[PDB]
Amino acid sequence: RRALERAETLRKAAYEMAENQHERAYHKQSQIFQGRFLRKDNARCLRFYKSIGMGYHTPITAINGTYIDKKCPFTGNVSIRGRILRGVVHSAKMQRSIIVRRDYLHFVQKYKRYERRHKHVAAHLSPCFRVKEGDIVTIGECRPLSKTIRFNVIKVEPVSEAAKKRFSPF
Amino acid sequence: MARGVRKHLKRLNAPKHWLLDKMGGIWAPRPTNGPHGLRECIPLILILRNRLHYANTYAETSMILQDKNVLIDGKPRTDPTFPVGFMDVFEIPKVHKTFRVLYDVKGRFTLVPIQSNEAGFKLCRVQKIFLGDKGMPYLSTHDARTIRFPHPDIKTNDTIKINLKTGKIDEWYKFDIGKIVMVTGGRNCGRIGTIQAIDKHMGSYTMIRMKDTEGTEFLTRLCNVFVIGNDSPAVAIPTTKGIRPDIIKNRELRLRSI
Amino acid sequence: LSELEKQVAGTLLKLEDTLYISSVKEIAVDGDKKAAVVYVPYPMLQSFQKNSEALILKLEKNHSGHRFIIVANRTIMKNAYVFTGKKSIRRPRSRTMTSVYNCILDDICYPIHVIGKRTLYPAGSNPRLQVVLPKAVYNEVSERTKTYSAVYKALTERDTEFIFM
Amino acid sequence: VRINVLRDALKSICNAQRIGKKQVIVRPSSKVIIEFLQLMQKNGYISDFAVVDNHRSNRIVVNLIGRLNKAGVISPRFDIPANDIEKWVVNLLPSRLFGHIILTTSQGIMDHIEAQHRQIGGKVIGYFY
Amino acid sequence: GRMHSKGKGISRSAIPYTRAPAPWNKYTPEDVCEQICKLAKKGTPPSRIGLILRDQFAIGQVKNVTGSKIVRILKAKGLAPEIPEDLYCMIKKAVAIRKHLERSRRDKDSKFRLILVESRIHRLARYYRQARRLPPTFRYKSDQAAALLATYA
RNA sequence: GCGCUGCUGCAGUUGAAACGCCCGUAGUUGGCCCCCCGCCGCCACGAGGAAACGGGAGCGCUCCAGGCAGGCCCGUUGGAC
Ligand SMILES: [Mg+2]
Ligand SMILES: [Mg+2]
Ligand SMILES: [Mg+2]
Repeated sequence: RRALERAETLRKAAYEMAENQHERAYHKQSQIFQGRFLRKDNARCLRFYKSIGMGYHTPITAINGTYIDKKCPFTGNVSIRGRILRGVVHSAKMQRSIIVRRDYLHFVQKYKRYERRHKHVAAHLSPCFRVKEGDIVTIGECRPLSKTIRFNVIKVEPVSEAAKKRFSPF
Repeated sequence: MARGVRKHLKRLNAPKHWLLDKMGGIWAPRPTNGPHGLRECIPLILILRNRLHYANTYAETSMILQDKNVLIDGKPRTDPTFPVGFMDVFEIPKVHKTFRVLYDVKGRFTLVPIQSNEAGFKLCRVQKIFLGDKGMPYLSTHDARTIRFPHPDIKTNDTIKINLKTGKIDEWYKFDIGKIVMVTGGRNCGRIGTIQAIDKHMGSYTMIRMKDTEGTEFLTRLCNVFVIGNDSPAVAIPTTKGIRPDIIKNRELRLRSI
Repeated sequence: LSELEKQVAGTLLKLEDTLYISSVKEIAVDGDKKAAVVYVPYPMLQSFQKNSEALILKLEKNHSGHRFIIVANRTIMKNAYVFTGKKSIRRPRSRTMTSVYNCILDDICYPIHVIGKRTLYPAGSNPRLQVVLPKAVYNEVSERTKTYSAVYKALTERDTEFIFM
Repeated sequence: VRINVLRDALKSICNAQRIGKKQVIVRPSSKVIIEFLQLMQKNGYISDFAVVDNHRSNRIVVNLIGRLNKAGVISPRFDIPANDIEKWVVNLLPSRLFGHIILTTSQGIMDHIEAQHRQIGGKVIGYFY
Repeated sequence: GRMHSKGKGISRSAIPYTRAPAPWNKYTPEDVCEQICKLAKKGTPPSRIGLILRDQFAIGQVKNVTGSKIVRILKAKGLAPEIPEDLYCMIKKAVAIRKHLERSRRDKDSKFRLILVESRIHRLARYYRQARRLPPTFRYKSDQAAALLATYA
């Protein structure tokens, strides 16, 4: 029965999503062929998803979701390749994007001491994640998505609002 | 930025292992594209002039080659800059000299004289399996050779035996623990040993752990590990069994030789 | 399942005119006299401790040949945190090595309170600890300091010696 | 506020020795102090000491026998390469024959001679002679 | 008197080495446990509760008997106040200074003291906001301090 | 030279130099304790990646500045690291 319930939520979404006349164009997932939604039986899968790998797991939200995002790594058409890093959220005012702060250390030989530095890194945040400031995120490298963006979020641990900011290299 | 490819090569910028004199001149031979790459090959002229000494200058090498006095993998070559690589076949019937090009312990090219029983085949490393036109499977080797319709049992990184006259696979040695290998890249070029362990890191290189015949252990990445048989080399190898001595022993040997 | 538990339990039933013990361990001393420890379950320690002195004396008189000591059994965990990969589990502080040993020391001789501990570091001799006890009591516990030291060494590899102040 | 307990302990010890006393008290009872004192005792500078418990930063008592001339700490723990020790030795100690430099390593607290033998390095705690 | 002054005395209390109860103790933790409730039901701060227990009932330390502190007991019984007592008393002193100042506005020592008290309040409130002992939304403001005092008291 | 730019390693009562005093954010610095789990730094080893220069093994350009030669019965002569 579980499959039948899922299709109705998926099938229903594509309707009022069409009645959302404000949108210039009908947003759709490329892989699927529009027309399956007319099949009364659950003879075809209505949604597409993949496995990122590297030991990561596809969130249930993407599988049971109803959104469209070409740049999402699970439901879109982009791949994760290269370096995987960790950081904290600095800003989240953008539509589907954030700014990640990274902490490291620099060594000065003359004084035999260190300095604390920081950098700002922009990432694309899929609708499958809920993130606020100070959370810890894992980002994976991808192809250029914009002028300053080459990373996409794949994981995020939660944090509490009250927590004295602490220099956190990762 | 140069508007095109590079056709020269300064002597001071040449690879170290070619052993070219600093005062020889400003220029050095530039190998041409072929079976092997620039940093994994050596030109013919260097072998034929700076080692065997059968020639004293560029011109003599030109005449010798254009007269068709050298065979490479059963095929005469007339380019002085033709690249010679690893596990190749060198034949000069005029003086009945047959050599297979291998690596010494110190990390330089050498000529191993051989017999007529085993000069009809060469060993090659397979590192790419792909679908070509019409979907027909293919494979490639370290010497830029393609074979159509291989056996499904053959996988990547394996080693292949092929006749010189005909590029038809005879036997293939698998890549597995407990097999003799020859290192062909980096700090450990020329060392012979047997595999002990294999550790893989996702998305990056794969490291191989081997033990020499005398118990020495060393490591390297999978991109420069070559299989040469099952527990025993299939081919004849230099006098020493792939043992890299320490500095003390080399100094002692030099003193003895002096 | 040992012979000693049977007769000590018989004595137990002969005292009142409910409470049971987990196990028993006996250890010898330099003299032929041994000492027997009773591994009481942790929750019932206090109930056994209301008048433990009377019970130990009556047990000593009933069955001679070795001294009877009563102590609880505490567990020791060897990792502050646990990394299951999902959530990290904190070990409670009561299950550390140091707390258990100190509690054992206090329990070995509860009726007489310890007024101080000191560890000495000789030049070469293995470092050792000496405790401090009231002068109000001495001959009561003077004859049984060797057994206390022996049992402390047996349970805890650490050694000790006793003094009075 | 109090920060480096070891520095205060060493300064008190040196001041007491200067007027030739025999027994001293040191409020902190840290493990690092204990290992420092153990090394001093084994090398033969301070003989015996005891730790006095109180549930509130135990106190420690030590005995003196002369011999010791100086002892200090290095406030920011540098990193000492296994092969870069002769420079510090020459800069800090009076002679290469005697003296002990304390380094904390992954193998525990030891002296510069021991680490030189094992060809490993670490961080520096202090010195005495 | 160090954080916002120059003096440095050392008047403190030194609790005993031994954690055991007195040999004349005749109370099981229950008797003390309900006594706390009765005093709590009368709007008594924990410190006064401890003084009352020590004086009338001759109990030097509660932890030695019940194995727990007073505020932990109150919280387990769901009677602990929402604002910790020290911050509340700080706010009381601030309010009293503010009222005395509104009465007359030529005294400057009072303004100096008020500045110090507000600084201390802000520091402590930040610390309590961390550790999740107070809501993040909690904020101390000069103009509506008395309301938060009375409503939460 | 210069410990007259002072990380190692300057001076600050009187020679030049402690803000008139308090609060206070960024910043820097933070007592003691858990015997083994994860993470950061840290130390050691290793891979990988240009030579020349520099260090350095051997060779009597008549020595040397240099060069990688050279002898006969040469480690596969050597040019290691
Ligand atoms: Mg201050
Ligand atoms: Mg003070
Ligand atoms: Mg002046």
